This record gives sequence, structure tokens and C-alpha cells, in this order.
Amino acid sequence: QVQLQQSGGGLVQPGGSLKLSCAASGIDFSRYWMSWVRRAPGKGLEWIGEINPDSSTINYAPSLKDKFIISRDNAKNTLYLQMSKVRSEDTALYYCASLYYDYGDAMDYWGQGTSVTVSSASTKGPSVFPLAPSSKSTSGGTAALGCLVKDYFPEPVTVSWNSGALTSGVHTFPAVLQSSGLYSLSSVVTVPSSSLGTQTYICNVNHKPSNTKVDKRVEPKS
Amino acid sequence: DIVMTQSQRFMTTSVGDRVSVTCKASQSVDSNVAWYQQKPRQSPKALIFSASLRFSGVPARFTGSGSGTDFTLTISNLQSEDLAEYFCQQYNNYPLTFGAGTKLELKRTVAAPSVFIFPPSDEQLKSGTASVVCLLNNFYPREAKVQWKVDNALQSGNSQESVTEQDSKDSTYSLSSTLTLSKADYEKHKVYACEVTHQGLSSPVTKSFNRGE
Repeated sequence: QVQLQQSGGGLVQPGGSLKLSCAASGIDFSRYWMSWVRRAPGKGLEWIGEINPDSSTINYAPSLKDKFIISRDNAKNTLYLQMSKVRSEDTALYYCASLYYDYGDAMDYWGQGTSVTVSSASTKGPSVFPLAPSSKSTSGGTAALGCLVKDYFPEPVTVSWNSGALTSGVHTFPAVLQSSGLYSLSSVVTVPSSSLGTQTYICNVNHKPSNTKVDKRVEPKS
Repeated sequence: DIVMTQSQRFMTTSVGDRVSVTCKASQSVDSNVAWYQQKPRQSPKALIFSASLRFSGVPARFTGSGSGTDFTLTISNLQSEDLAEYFCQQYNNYPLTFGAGTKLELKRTVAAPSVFIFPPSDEQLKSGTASVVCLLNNFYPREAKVQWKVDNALQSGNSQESVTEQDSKDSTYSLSSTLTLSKADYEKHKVYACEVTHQGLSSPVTKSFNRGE
């Protein structure tokens, strides 16, 4: 089993520095060319650079030579990306990948990816508000309810319902970046209208960057 | 830099069909082209290299063709596990560059959205801001329009929407729209309405509430 285990990253200040790591297992790391690639929000993948087995060749995308240093430590089976003088444009998901040098710079194995956010803003936990089921909800039909997870930074949050016991009919939407620079998302669930008087519905929200955990009861309103 | 252009960002298909994804390079890249598969919340997986050769383990129903500028990935007898995004890459010169990708979705019958509106909670209003949420649930196809009307006046610039990936079981989409207002503005209006148009609806569907009722 080939695996590239990435670590590092997170939220950094503009002008800050950050070192990403990529640990290889299941291959003879010291024989492989390695690459870094990233994807900014809403964009296509972009190559950052590559390094050969003994580090005597390091090639960079030209626009990025200034901000990125690629290195490797073969004894640790590890590849590194040092980021410096970062700006908000460097907010992206960063991947390491092995190169298929028997034929060319195709990328035959990919790490799981590391999220980096560059911003001057501080970590902020969300507020969690109920999306209460309508009182007009069709008699004997289907009701919708949810939780609005508002004003957090950086990504990600996670949402479960009834501590993971409720999964059918759940839709947790992608986060949106608000004009305030904070994220928001909603999680909804559809359930029988007849169950609103009996079953309790609780959305379990975690925001690990701020160490925020909210268990919000969602009740019909009076 | 070489630009790799994928002429369709989205393709609808069906299990068992043949599907072809195209990729066009802005200048010749010989046969130095690779193809990748990527599914939501997963990393890419390599499929093709040297334009037409498979990586090991890749099923034979994936083939590739082309040389110079025009490249094609063909999937014969599409399987449900092949529903994914597909993107090309050139490795003829530096910088290495990638296509933006073509996402496959599964055709199903038209399904109108089930629409729900949610007033802001009392807890939120203490904050000074009000969010009004409109949910469009389990519809197909993905195209839908949501308009917000406050005291019957069409709103613009103060809503955002988000859409789920296609559901693996029932092949539908869901969509939320959030209208953001100050509490003070919220309290100055009576009627909040979400108006939805979709191919499955012969006329638009409106969900609304009067503030306070």
C-alpha cells in the first residue's frame, strides 16, 4: 500500500511562514522525484514545484519561486514545503505527489492534502442558531429542520445530528465565505411531521480551530 | 505557460453509456498528457499517462487518445463508481499545468424541489443581524433559481447560496439560500418570501412568512 501522509498547515498571518510535511510509506522514497501542487478555492490545480531524489534538482513554477522552498529528508521518507511571505492568494489545499519519472512528470500517487488559510483575522467560533420546523408543516407529511452555523473562521466545522444516530435525510451544505470574511453553513434534515412532538433533534457542531463545541436543540417554535 | 482547456465543466451521463471527456492544449504537447479521476473529499487518482497508457490497476474501460493539442479520455460502459470529476495534465514543459476538470453527473427523472422557509431565530436577533433561510430539497436537474422578496420587493446583493453534491442514492441535489439583513431592517418589514423556479415546476413556488406570526 502506497501512502503519502501530509501534516502541517492551518491558519497563518500574511507575511508569515509555515512548513508542510509529507511522509511516504510503502515505496522506496529515496528513488522518487516528488512534487507539490495546490488548489485555491474555486480554482483549478496549480503546480508549485518538484525535487529529484538526491535534491540536486529543484524546479519551481516561475511565479512562485520567491515564496516556496522544497526540500526532502530521505532518511525520514519525508518531503517538505516551506512557505514564506505568504499572502491571501496562497490560501489553498496543498498536495504532495510522487512523480512517474519512468515516463514523465505525471503524478502517480497523491497525499490527502493540507489546508492552508492566510489571513490577518483571528480564529473565531461559530454561533449556532435553530432552523425550527414550520408550524404549518404538512399534517402527516414531511417537515424540515436544521441548524445555521454562522460566523466562524477558519474552516472547517463538522455537524452531526443526534450524536450520529440521525443520518438519513441530512444535508450539510458547503460553507460560504461571507462578505465579512467569516464562513457560514447550514445543516438540514427532513423527518416525519408526526415525530416533531416526540423525537428530540440536536445538531452537534464542532469548530476545532476555536475549540468550540455546541449541541443545539431544535424545537418547534411557540 | 501551456493552458489545458476542458470544453465542458459538466457532463450528464448514464450507467452503461460511453462518455468522452476532452482536453485541448494551447500549443502542442506531443503525447505528454496524463488523466486523473477525483471524487469529493478524496485526492486525485491517476488513470492515463503518455496520452493512452493506463497506470497499473486502472480498468480497461478507461482509454485515452490524442497527440499534439487535442486529447480525449473515453470511459466505455460507465459504472456507478466512475461518477467523478476528470482532469488532464501536460508534462511536456514547465510549468506543469492542469485542466480545470469535467464533472460527470447521473441522469435521472425530473424532480421538483420541496421548498421550506425559515425565519431568523430570536437568539440571533440579539446579535444585530438576521438570517432568513430558504431550502430547496431533493430536486433534479441542478439548475434552479431562488429569488428573495421582502414586502414584495425583489432583493439583490444580500443573499448567498450553496448546493450539495449529487446524492449517491437518489441522484438529487439540494440547495440553501440565505438572506442577510440587519435586525433593524428585518424589523421594518412584514412579508418575507422565497420564490423558486425549476424545470419540474409548471409555475414558480413561493414560501413566505409574516414577521412575528
